[PDB]
Amino acid sequence: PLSRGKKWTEKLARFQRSSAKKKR
Repeated sequence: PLSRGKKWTEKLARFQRSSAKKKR
């Protein structure tokens, strides 16, 4: 589950946007 450190995803949840909203 969090053996990944998704707390980081928070940053991508904010930066991954680059592709997170490929059709926004």
